[PDB]
Amino acid sequence: DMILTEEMQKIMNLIQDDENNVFVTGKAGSGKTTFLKYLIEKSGKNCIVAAPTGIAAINAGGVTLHSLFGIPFGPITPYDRLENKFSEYKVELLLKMELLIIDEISMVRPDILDTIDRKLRWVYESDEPFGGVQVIMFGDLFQLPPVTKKQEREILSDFYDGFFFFNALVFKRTGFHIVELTKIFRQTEPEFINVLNNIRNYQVTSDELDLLSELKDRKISSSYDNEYIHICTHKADVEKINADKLGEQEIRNYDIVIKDKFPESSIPCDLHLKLRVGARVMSLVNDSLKGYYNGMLGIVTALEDNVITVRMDNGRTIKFERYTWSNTQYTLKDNEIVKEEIGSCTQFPLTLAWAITIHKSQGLTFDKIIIHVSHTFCPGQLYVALSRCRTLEGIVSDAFITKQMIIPEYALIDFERAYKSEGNYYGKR
Repeated sequence: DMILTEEMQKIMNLIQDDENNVFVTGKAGSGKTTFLKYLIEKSGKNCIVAAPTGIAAINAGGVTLHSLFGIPFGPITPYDRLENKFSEYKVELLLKMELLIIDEISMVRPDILDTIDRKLRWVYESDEPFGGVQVIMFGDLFQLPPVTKKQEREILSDFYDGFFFFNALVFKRTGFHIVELTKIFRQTEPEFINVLNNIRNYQVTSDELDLLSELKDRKISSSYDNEYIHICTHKADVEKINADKLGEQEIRNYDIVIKDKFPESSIPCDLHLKLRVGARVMSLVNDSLKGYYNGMLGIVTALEDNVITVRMDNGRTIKFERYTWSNTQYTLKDNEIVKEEIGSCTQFPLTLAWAITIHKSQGLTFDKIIIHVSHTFCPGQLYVALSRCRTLEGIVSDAFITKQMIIPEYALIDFERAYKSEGNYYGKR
């Protein structure tokens, strides 16, 4: 499958030198997911992939940071006492890890990175950052920030100049290169790219504000029988829409199947998938052979015990069977890091898709979207919502988009401009 770009090769060139840490970033559709898999195989190193959330871990074929390093969920200051209780086997593992890959890095709080630094220095009995382990970080820099609890904000604000990963104190003692994957190759047409970038950076023109007001359409935005997906801020709103459209007649239910050990928060699919013929659905996974991708939309045309038949918007009928997600953990075999499965969950990789939250839609793109506007958007939120459509022409809004909704996240903007202006590098050296 995978197209190797000059940017990807630049990352692989950088990684040759054990002393180079790297941040791999880029928008949805720029090949981060596939390139992550590639990088692991071609690294020639004992690699562990970790992520801040269970779903991200599952999908990257790795483990949560919390599981791996025994880190609690809540905020830890650099001087707080650390539970340094690793099993013997965990110590052996971490001492063989040459390369740590952290996926979804923008969802990693800076204290977490500092706790990882501290624990690895403890394990390696070393003063070098991260115990001398090479670190690669992956993620869309402009993925929507995790919601900060006011107590977290209280705790961490004393030490950190911001609530992003790059604010970690360890970056006073080490640093990293940045390479942005900028291909995507089909998100492409000039007016739209410029609009999105200007929204991201809070420099929209009057003409662009006019462009945005033209997205309002009461008729389309109030219909649930077009091929438009409704993009909402809140989970409850989405649940109400999907439930109302589903109805209560001729509903089939399919329960998730759990085998052995599976964390609650790693479950990436519906627990109880309720469907009817005619239901609007989205694929949750990529399958080359059957020909569907994550985010692909369609209509349920049959419901059987072991097969759900769907007519995709591209007109093709696909037989969906249950998919198995494996919960793996890393171990050692003959001096190498390998994975072993310790549990799994099995479910049809489909979910109702009349509506989707802005959060669950991250990393996806659609042909036709309805943005449900809010007067309480967060920084970056409008940007992320609009970037869920492949074209400007495919977007409608339920109310007029105004400059009030165009809220920049300057911490992120300024970070990008910082590393770009300093040789695509951030931190010490």
